[PDB]
Amino acid sequence: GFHFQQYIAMAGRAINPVQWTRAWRRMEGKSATEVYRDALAWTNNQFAQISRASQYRAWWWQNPLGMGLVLYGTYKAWHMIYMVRKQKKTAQLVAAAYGQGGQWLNPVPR
Amino acid sequence: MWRSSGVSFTRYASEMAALLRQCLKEPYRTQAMQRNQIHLKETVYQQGQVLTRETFNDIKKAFEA
Amino acid sequence: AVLFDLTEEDCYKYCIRQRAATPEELVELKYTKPKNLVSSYGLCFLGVWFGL
Amino acid sequence: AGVASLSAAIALMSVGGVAQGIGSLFAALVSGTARNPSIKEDLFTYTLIGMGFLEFLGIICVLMSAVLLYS
Amino acid sequence: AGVASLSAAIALMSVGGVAQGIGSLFAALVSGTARNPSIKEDLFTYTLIGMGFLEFLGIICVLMSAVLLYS
Amino acid sequence: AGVASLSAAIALMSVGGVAQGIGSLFAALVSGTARNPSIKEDLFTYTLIGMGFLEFLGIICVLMSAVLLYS
Amino acid sequence: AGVASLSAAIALMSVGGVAQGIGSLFAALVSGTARNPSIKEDLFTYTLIGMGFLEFLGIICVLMSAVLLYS
Amino acid sequence: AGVASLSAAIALMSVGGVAQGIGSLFAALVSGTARNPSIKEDLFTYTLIGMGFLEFLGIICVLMSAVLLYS
Amino acid sequence: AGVASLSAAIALMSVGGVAQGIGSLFAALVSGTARNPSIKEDLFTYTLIGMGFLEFLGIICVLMSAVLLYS
Amino acid sequence: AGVASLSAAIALMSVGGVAQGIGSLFAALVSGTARNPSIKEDLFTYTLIGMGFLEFLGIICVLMSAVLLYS
Amino acid sequence: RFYFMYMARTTFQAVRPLLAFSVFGEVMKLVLATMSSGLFSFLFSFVLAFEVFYFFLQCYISYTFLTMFFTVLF
Repeated sequence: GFHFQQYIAMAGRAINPVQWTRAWRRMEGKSATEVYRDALAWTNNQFAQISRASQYRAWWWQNPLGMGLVLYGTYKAWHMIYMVRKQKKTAQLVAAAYGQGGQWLNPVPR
Repeated sequence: MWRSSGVSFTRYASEMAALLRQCLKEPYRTQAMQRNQIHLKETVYQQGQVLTRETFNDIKKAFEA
Repeated sequence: AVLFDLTEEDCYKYCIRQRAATPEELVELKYTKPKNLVSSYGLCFLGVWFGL
Repeated sequence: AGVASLSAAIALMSVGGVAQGIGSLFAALVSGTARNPSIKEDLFTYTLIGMGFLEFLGIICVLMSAVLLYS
Repeated sequence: AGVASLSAAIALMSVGGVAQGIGSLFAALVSGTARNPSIKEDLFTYTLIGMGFLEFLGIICVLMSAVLLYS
Repeated sequence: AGVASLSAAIALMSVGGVAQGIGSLFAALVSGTARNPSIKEDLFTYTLIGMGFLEFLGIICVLMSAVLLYS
Repeated sequence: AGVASLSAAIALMSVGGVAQGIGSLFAALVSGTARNPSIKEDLFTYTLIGMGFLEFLGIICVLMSAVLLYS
Repeated sequence: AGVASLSAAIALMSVGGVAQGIGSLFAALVSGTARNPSIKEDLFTYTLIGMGFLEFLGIICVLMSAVLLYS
Repeated sequence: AGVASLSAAIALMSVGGVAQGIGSLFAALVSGTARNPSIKEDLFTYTLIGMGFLEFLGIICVLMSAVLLYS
Repeated sequence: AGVASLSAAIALMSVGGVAQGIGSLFAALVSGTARNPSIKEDLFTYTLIGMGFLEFLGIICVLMSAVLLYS
Repeated sequence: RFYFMYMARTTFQAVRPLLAFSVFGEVMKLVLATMSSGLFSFLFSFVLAFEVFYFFLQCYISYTFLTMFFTVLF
């Protein structure tokens, strides 16, 4: 992993409506195949930078587990940001619709 | 702009009159840039003992140096 | 390029390849200020706000 | 449809003064730019600092207006 | 009985100050352009910023007038 | 219900402020043209630009007055 | 009823805001004429344009001062 | 609890009256920076002091508004 | 006595003229510090004298307000 | 029995003009001092005289208010 | 009366940062308690940063007024 700050900055630029107009203008004379190939090349460039530079270079976050810890932390951040938020929303929905624990209730006795 | 930029009104006026002369018509522009060439030789002193001597043929370098 | 009568482009590429051959040595770039700090702050606030 | 509406409307009388202040601010910015453009980035800065009060004050009044509309 | 109309008309009255501010702003623009005609884009930009703020305040007061009228 | 007249009349007070702004703007023109009578055009442009917004403000004030009148 | 007369007396309050606009415009005319008489008849024309608005913005309200008087 | 809201709305006028004065102060700061860019400090101190004074008046009136709204 | 609560607000409305005055004063102070800086020690002194008046007046505008809120 | 308090507040709602006048006084004092320090003793000599009227007016603006609070 | 004026000014300049830190903080806290979605929170982060800058401005102002009010010639 690397360039997390740059990834945040990319998302920040993407959410800017001015950058939406810039991309609209840049999209003149352009194909979906070209866009997909560009994105794939960018991702390959990232992973190739990793594959090459891990052989000789160590980041400030280097640790006895290497990139496993960075990838675990990425996963956990994604989890806590998205999935637990969704769980909160689903909990309030179920609690308003059936009550707490309504999805694990037993079938109605016959 | 000049008391802020550390520039004199005479310097500003001269450097703008230069442009106005550059915006002339060739028959009169010839006589204008003729009558407004430059040739000076500054000689700096400090209790005798000349510190430096320098020539000047341009208005901008004459005001700069 | 001037010593071997080659093109400065080719000599530049050769030099770059030979420096990449020894990439443990860091290279010196023009300093540029950071970018998108405000947007990054906003996204990181959103992150902590949903994640914690 | 009673006194709350009247109070929340009377609260809005300050927006005229706030708008006059903002106009004075940006008129001074324009004059300073036309005089000495070479300090634009300074004047704009100070203008923003001024807005950091004036705009905020207006927002205050608007909020208190709603507070008098739903007191 | 018609108190909402009174409240709306009382809230609308900030348009006077808004228009005074706009007039002062565009007067500064016109004067600065008569002085420095080579500098118009920056002055126009700052005038647009000020007009945006002032029109924001005006639309705020108009929206609150409509709210108090048709609550 | 004559009471609904009152609100409309109150709304008409804003027009005075609008007139003030218009006056100031045209004064800024009549001065600028004397300070720099060579152009006389780029100032009229900004004058008309501002008068657009001021006339819009006056028109919406009149419309709100008529609305609160009839309703 | 007689209450409408109050509405009329409120509708005549925009007058005396129009007067400041006329005063500012004609004062700018006077100053620009004293500075540069050479262009007198232009500034007069510009004032005739400004009064092309103000002379309406006054009498409009005066008409409202009648319409919300008799109705 | 109807008179308190109207009291607060009437007390809110000084906010708009105070925004004017802050506008003039920062306009003077801008003009001073335009006339003498060599002196940025020693103008912002006085500007901030005057802002503090007018802010104190604003805090006074807002405090009394909040007081009268519940007392 | 709700009108007491109104009276206090009215006694605070004068702040709209007060703060304006103070602003104008400090504006002039800044202009002086932008024109003849080497005599700040004079101008600030005079400004303080002015505040020694204006402050006092504002204090009255508070005090009487509170008195009309209690008595 | 709050009508006396209302009258006192209304009579007290004119100190803003005195304050604006005093601000203009001291602003002109500071301006003319930065323009010509050597003549300060006269600008002050007249300034105090102006205060000798303005403060007196303000004193009335208090006194009658107090009277209207009791009588 | 001058002593009362001076003490009023002094206490105001002393509590100015406390006000900027406490009551606008409470307002921000209300908004945080009420907001749920992500768009409003993204927009409110910038308001919070502005409040930070406003607090530091008020602190500078208080420093200025206190060095003005506690300077003695003799």
